Amino acid sequence: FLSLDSPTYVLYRDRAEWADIDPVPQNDGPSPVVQIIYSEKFRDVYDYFRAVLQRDERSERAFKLTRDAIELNAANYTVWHFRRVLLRSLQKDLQEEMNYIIAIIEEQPKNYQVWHHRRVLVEWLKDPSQELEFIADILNQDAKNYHAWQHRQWVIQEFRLWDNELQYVDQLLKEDVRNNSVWNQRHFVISNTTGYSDRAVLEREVQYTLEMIKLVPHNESAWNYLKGILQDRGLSRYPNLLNQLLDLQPSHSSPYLIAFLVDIYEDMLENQCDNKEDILNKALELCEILAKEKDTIRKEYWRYIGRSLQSKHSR
Amino acid sequence: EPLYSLRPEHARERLQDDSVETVTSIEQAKVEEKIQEVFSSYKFNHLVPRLVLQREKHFHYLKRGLRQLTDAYECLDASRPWLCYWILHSLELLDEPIPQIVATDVCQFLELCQSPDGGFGGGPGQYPHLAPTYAAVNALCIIGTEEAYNVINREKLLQYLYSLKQPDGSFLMHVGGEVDVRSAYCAASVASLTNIITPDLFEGTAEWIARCQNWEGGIGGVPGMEAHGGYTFCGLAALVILKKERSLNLKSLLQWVTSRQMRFEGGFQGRCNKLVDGCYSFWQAGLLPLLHRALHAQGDPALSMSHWMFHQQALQEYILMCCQCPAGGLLDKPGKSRDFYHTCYCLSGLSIAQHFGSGAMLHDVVMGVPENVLQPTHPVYNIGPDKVIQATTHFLQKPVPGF
Ligand SMILES: CCN(CC)C(=O)Oc1ccc(C[C@@H]2CN(Cc3cncn3C)c3ccc(C#N)cc3CN2S(=O)(=O)c2ccc(OC)cc2)cc1
Ligand SMILES: CC(C)=CCC/C(C)=C/CC/C(C)=C/COP(=O)(O)OP(=O)(O)O
Ligand SMILES: [Zn+2]
Repeated sequence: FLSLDSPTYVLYRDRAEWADIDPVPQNDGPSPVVQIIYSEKFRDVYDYFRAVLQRDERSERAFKLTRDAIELNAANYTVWHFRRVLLRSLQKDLQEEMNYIIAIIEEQPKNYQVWHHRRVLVEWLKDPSQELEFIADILNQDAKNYHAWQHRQWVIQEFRLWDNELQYVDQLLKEDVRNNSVWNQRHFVISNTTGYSDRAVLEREVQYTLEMIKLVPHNESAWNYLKGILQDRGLSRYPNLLNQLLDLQPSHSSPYLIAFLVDIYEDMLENQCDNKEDILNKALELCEILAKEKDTIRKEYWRYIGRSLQSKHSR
Repeated sequence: EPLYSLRPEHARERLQDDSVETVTSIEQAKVEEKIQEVFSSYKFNHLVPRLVLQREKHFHYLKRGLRQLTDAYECLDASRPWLCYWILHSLELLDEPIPQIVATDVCQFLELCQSPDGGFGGGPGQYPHLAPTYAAVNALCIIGTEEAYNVINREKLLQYLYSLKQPDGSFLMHVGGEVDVRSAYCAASVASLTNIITPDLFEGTAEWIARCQNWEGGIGGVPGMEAHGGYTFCGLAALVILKKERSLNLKSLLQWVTSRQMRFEGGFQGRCNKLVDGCYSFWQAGLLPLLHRALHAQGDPALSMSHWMFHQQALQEYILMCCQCPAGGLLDKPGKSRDFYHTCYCLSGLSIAQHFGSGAMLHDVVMGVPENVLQPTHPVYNIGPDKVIQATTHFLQKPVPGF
């Protein structure tokens, strides 16, 4: 009703509708620590919020006050809890409250309280029908918002809305093929629908990634995805992989390619592979290429990988 | 010679965008441009580089904030115990003593924050929440007196934790809140320090945490979500407290963190294809000590006896050159504003990068002037190891409530 940034905003202490209630100033002790020097407006809202909280005043005026309190500090979980008590006690229309949280998330998308409130509303209403589209608007502004991805996963899981998600993924991957959140959503969709233990899907996935790697070889996301979907079966289970990577070196080389080679060799050695003490030296040559030249920020990791391999696959 | 980030060949560590520009690459190149300017400024100004931690500036910023904060901290009015912890931890790292009467005033303030039903809230009269509970308990342990220990109501605390425990192993952050790997860490940290762990408190919890590890090697906030340093720290650290570190693929986890150090900047990013920060000096790099103690417990004889498995020198160079405010305080990255959070975690990360420990083996690397060396921090709790030992000892005097 009366907006906090209205030219005509009035402090609660000067509102007639509030005269019956004595504000409750914050009890911080005789000698406070980490005492924040609040603006007059913040202190005024919160003095009145404490009053309605302590009296457990379940009223329309209390409900409107939580709005201002939230706007002043949307991280205040005590106010959100009281607002939910009020939504239920006052029988407030929850679609109107859905309109409210939409506007709030839109303004402050990196806040836990705001997304948790939305989720509570969706579970009260048993209604996911605005969610994917709303979430897609937030992701149109920040395509990597963690809360937005988490809420999307939750909605898709809870209400079984899997059918169009891989298409959404494809769209965003085309927009930014480096978006690690979208690679993660891809894994999430596939492993909860068709799965990866299937040859037709496992392949198409691999060909798509190699195709992405080719377009932009220094995108680590595609490399981590590629590794990710092959590796728990074991990289050595796919013998063509070596060759096809050992063929785009002078064309598409990177520390990612070389490091993938080492992972392949590592699994080969972990299974009793052919030319044992042979494939081991190839790997060490690469490790020290990485630790000394090509990926020195990881020198300590790559020297440790040179070692552990030496230790278990040499003499 | 001798600063890694200024070596000529370091220029080769700049981003290769393969002529394919996206949002991600544009943003990374902007950061790398700013950081290169910082690295270059010595040469351009024709001065010898000297890396100095501005201790006295940091101390005065902290000393003041411990008492009074501007209205910029209105956004943290439901998190005042966090501020007590950040600032007190920062002072502890800088080896600055806590006057007995700031100690007593902190104790009294945190008592006002404690809920009659157990746990601590974000301020007096606020409902309890696991994040301010963690911060309050850590702050009290840093203070470390009998007064500070006595503030905590261990019985109520245990009731509170049970009230948050879910059937699947997880915890809510607060009543009516939702669940998160952060909550398991906050619960395991506070429970272990105060000796209130029962045989069933954490039943299912390691398995729930293990479900959060994903195709990347790291841990997301809940199962299915992208791997992130904040959540990977909370997950691994909680499993170290529960002795269930074995539940994770430690090897994919190791490869994932190490991959999070930026080749050019030297600092850590929070997740893949995002930007360097600041506070990940602690959340990401603090994983390395934990992985060391874990892999060592499995007999890994390839483990270094002198260094953690990240570029300690490059991280120190990042923090010292790119994360200090001249007026005092530390920050996320150049061009961001200082704050007490980044002051806490940038200094925690600096300390980690300086001090290697592994039973008998001790080894320091201190970039810049020798005065830069900080007090050590415990990688699980992020308070001084002496405060931990001390605290765990005093609460072992009491029985686990119920007994
Ligand atoms: C409970 C473990 N503790 C110890 C008290 C702890 O500090 O954990 C965290 C609590 C909250 C967070 C989330 C944010 C992070 N941010 C924003 C940020 C950090 N690095 C880059 N960014 C963009 C900040 C930033 C500054 C300050 C301060 N002082 C605190 C946080 C803590 N929180 S936040 O949600 O409360 C927050 C606060 C201010 C803000 O405006 C810059 C944005 C978020 C992370 C860790
Ligand atoms: C115990 C406790 C409360 C621990 C804190 C855990 C922690 C640091 C969580 C981070 C959550 C998250 C995904 C932030 C993303 O922020 P962003 O998108 O702004 O930043 P980013 O791009 O670096 O991921
Ligand atoms: Zn940060």
